[PDB]
Amino acid sequence: GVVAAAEKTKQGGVLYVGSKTKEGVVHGVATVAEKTKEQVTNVGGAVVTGVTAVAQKTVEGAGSIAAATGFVKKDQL
Amino acid sequence: GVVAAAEKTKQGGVLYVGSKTKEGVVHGVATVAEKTKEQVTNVGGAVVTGVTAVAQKTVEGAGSIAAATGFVKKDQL
Amino acid sequence: GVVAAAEKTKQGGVLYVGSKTKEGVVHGVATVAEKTKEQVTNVGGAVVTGVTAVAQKTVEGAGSIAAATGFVKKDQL
Amino acid sequence: GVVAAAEKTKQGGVLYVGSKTKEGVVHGVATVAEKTKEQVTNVGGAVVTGVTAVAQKTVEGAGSIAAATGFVKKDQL
Amino acid sequence: GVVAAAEKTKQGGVLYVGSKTKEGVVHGVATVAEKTKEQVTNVGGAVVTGVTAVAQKTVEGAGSIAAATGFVKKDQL
Repeated sequence: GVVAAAEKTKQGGVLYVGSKTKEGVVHGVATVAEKTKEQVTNVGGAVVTGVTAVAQKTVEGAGSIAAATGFVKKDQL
Repeated sequence: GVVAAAEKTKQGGVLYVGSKTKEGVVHGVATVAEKTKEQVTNVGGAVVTGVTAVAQKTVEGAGSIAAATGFVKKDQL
Repeated sequence: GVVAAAEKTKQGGVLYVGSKTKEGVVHGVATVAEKTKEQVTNVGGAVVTGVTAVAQKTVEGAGSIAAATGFVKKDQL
Repeated sequence: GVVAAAEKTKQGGVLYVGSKTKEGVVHGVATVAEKTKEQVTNVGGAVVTGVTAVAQKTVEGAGSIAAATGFVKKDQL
Repeated sequence: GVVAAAEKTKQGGVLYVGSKTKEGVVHGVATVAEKTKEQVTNVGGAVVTGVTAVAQKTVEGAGSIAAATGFVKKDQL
């Protein structure tokens, strides 16, 4: 009887300026794994099998990497 | 009887300026693993199988890495 | 009867300026593991299988790494 | 009958300027492990299987690492 | 009958300037482990299986490491 849940129940001269804002938001990620089988053999690389939630407002810079999941970087400068 | 939950129940001359704001927010990540089997063999790399939640407002800089999950960096400068 | 929960119940001339703000916030991460089996063999790399919650307002600097989960860095300068 | 919970119940001329703020905040991380089995063999690397909560307002500096979970650094300068 | 809980119940011309602030705060981390089995063999690396909560307002410095959980540093300068 497995379950994952994210709920927002709401049973029942104002001025808003630049308010009630959502910028770079992750909301409500539900994940279930039941009776799964994984075998990972990794030599020198990247393996991601889980849950990744990234929320960013601002990332700035030349040659930057903002969000990287399962990433191999082998550059030659 | 496994369960993960994140709930926001709300049973029942204002001025907002730049208020009630969400910038770089992760909210409500529910994850269940029941009767799973994992085998990981890792030689010199990166393996991520869990839950990763990253919330950032601002990341600044040349050649920066803001959020990295399962990341191999082998550069030559 | 396993359970993880994060709840915000609320049964029942103001001026806001830059207030009630959320910047770089992780909120409500619920995780359940029941009757799981993990085998990890790691030689010289990185393995992450748990729960990681990172909340940052500001990270600044050239060549910086803000949030890194399961990360192998083998650069040559 | 295992349970982890984080609850905020609230049964029942003001001026806010830059107030009621959340900057770099982790809030409400609930985790349950029941009848799990882990085997870790680690030679010279990093393995993280637990719960990590990091909350930072400001991290500044070139070549800095703000939040690192399961991290192998073998650079050559 | 295992349980971990963190609760904030609240049954029932002001001026705020830069007040009621949360900067670099970890709040409400509940963790339960029941009938788990762990075997760790570690040779020369880092293994973290527990609960880590880090809350920092400011970390400053070139080449600094603010928060490190399960970290192997073997640099050559």
